[PDB]
Amino acid sequence: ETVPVKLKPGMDGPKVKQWPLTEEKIKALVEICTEMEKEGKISKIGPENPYNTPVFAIKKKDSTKWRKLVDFRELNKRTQDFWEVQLGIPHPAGLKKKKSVTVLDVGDAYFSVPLDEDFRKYTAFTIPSINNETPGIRYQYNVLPQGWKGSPAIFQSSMTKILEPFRKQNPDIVIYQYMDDLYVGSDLEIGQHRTKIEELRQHLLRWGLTTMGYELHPDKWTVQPIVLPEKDSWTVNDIQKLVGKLNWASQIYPGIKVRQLCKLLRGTKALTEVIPLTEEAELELAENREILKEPVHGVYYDPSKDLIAEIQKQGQGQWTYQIYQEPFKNLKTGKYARTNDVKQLTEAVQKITTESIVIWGKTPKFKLPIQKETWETWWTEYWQATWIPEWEFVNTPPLVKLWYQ
Amino acid sequence: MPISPIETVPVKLKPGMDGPKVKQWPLTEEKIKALVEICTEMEKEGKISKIGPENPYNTPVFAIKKKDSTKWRKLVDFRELNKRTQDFWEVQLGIPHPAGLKKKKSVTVLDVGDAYFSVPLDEDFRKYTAFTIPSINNETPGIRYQYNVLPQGWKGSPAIFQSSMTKILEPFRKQNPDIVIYQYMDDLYVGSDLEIGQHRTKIEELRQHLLRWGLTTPDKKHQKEPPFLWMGYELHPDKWTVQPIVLPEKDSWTVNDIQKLVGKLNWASQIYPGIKVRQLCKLLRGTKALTEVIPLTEEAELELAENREILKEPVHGVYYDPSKDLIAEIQKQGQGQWTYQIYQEPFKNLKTGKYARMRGAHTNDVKQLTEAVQKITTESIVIWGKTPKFKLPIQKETWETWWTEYWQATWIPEWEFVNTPPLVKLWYQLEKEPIVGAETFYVDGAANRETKLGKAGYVTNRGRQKVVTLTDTTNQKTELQAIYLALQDSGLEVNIVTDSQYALGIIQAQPDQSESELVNQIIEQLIKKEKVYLAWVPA
Ligand SMILES: CC1=NC(=O)C(F)=C[C@H]1Cn1cnc(C(F)(F)C(F)F)c(Oc2cc(C(F)F)cc(C#N)c2C)c1=O
Repeated sequence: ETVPVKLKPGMDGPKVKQWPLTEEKIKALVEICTEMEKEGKISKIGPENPYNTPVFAIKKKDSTKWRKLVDFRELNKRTQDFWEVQLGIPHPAGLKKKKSVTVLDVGDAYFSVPLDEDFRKYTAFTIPSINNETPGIRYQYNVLPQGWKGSPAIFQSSMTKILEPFRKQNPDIVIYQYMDDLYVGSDLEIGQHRTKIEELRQHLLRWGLTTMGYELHPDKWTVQPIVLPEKDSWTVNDIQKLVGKLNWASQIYPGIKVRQLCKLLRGTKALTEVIPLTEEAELELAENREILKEPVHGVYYDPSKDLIAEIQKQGQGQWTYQIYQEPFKNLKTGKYARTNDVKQLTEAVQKITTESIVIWGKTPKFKLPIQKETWETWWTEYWQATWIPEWEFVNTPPLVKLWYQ
Repeated sequence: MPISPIETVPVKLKPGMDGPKVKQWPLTEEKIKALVEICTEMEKEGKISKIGPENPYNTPVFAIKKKDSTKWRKLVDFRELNKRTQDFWEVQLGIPHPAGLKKKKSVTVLDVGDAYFSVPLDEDFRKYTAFTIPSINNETPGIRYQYNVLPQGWKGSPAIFQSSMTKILEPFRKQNPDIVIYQYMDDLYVGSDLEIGQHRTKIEELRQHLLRWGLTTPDKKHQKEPPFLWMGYELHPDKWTVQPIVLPEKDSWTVNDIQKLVGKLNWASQIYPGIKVRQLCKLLRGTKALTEVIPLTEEAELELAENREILKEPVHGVYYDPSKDLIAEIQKQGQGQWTYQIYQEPFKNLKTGKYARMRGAHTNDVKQLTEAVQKITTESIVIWGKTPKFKLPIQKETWETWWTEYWQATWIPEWEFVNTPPLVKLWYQLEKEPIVGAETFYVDGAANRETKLGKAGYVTNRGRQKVVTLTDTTNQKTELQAIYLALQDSGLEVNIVTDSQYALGIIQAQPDQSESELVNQIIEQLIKKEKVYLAWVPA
């Protein structure tokens, strides 16, 4: 029996255009879809289905084989009441406190559960054709699809039964389901932790579930503080940059002072001129460093608001990032380090989304410092995650990069 | 004549909507007579069927007979039914491009006869297509009909016809994977690499398979021969071109004449290299009426004359060879104009094209070149399913200096430098550190929002100062004026401190082109300097 799914009132199903694909990705998808159709997982559809969701082909996490990725971002936004209010999966606060967190792909579990007949039409997708030789190949889902947030929401009851003996035997292990993955955290020694993962894989293997470094280590996640340089000689220019960077942090951190340092900039002096540091300025500098190395007082995650992630290209394969709900009220800051700009940016996006899932159980909306078309053409060539976050394109403000440098 | 025995596509109305109930307006006797004759013939052919009085739906009918002709045509106004009919999926994602066609030994055109009338309509939906032929002066009940096939002008016909052809071709495609069949509207373009005799054997077998499903196609004597005139193109056995282009010679050009000329030049630009439309497009800027005469500027006259020389002799493109790479080359033509050619064997182009600089932007040639590469990459994946190898007029060192210093993630797929001037370069660079022995200008710009009057100025470490008044200005323009002042009054080496993130952001991206007269003046100054260092301080 199927769980009846309803759309949010006033909104219709997704009607998103299919992005052009290379010949090797089209052939990969045709082969995967031919096989899924034989297995009854999907069915060819008629023109009376006016819905569409984009489809892509990516390289797997564990192998060189092609895998189908459906971008259900619109269908997910349009079904939010079902997967978040009606069948919401609660997020554990202990997951980010674990020594090791292992991510296991469990998307193959959903192909067993059939999808409600009246909802299937909303899962429509099209395999495009080179030079528009033929009209695309149109299909819809007969079972819970990978990428749709309603799939873990409906499978939740079955996942609880599959995991019950493992959780009873290991009460200190935290298991969290997010979309197609299980997040498994423990405080065990790395060898005992890996042994418990291999044990959990055997439990999933009994139900047909044959399943970034190896593990994530959230207890070692330490914020990228606002860096104030340690100098022997201080020019007028260095003081100006420090005042600008402290003026920025004073709007976020309660207690930032700049009066004594700001006084040193009296006049219209040459940028290269050396200025000696006073006792009051040196004390103020050390008190600011102490505040910057601690979390932001007064900033809390509001579950009713979206998370935002901003990224800045710093040069030499270094990228900085911040996550917040209200501009510049930073919930987390970090850095990503390394082949090419687009590849590095996708890797950083996936790393930040994964941390966001561990900490808050949700993906942030990204502000990407790239041209919309460049990103739209190449992001798929390097993507390895089975989820896709929301993103928009920004023109990185001057000095925003400078303050987080 | 035949109506396909294919399974019908279930059709629905929009949620909460009933079928149309539009009153039939009384018609003249002449029109009623023509409609009765047309409808009797269609009813005999199975296309429409008489209905009882139980059906409450109605759609208006009309009859039109041209002055030159003795032929009457039936016109049904499906506007109301189309408004109430469900949405359908898009027919095609794009249109085939001739450059994406391969070199097949034989190619055949099979146009389906009476396409919509050869496909049945969902039985449960037929009732919504009800129409009435009114009696003389609407005195007595009219003659009522409903469609049994896809009606002309109804919303679902193009999608339902296409899906019916796809379903029908499915088994023939599985059992003949090496035969090419392009689907386009009511046509099938069939190609193969078999010898002339066995190709006709496959064509007859295809025509016969189609016939088994109610679709009639032209026989060997009635099928078209090359060159095929398709959608503004000419397709020949080993080359393709655009249909003849006639550039008119007029004493006075109107907005309408210029718009038609730009359309024709844009269409020719997909195979004629070097076509330009910037100056002609500039003439179309304004609120000018269609018949308003626009005098040609000297620049538009020069551009038109250069286009005429490009089109004086025919130019053709070649077909695609899937076993060879695609090469794309781009050239800068000046004033934000870019031209490109795509070939596999030099220099036999499959197609050409152009790219134009974005309007109202502070930009440079490196950015424009990156945008043109992106546009070409997208177009190539659609036509051929793969990205071309690029030959660009930019040094690897110039690109490396740009991408490693730019705040935005940027990338160009596999490319090689080609020395085809004008080459792409950055015309100035800003210093990374404050200059020693150079004067530091602390610039400031402000504008009163109430009066729109502003002041632009500076104070230096050397005691120099200046203040200038500006009328009908903004904070942004006074901040740029303040920077320009410092550039004008300083020597070859200068340090500039500003509180304008806006101005800093524009200059840090090394623009050489701008819509703004003020940004262009800042550029001329920046280029002539030896060392410029720009720093920012909070207000
Ligand atoms: C190799 C060719 N031989 C010819 O005789 C000739 F005139 C043209 C070509 C190019 N060509 C190569 N391949 C196809 C095909 F669609 F792929 C299929 F027939 F094989 C063509 O068929 C088209 C393709 C298109 C359009 F889809 F591009 C329009 C028309 C028309 N009219 C035709 C005939 C086609 O024209």
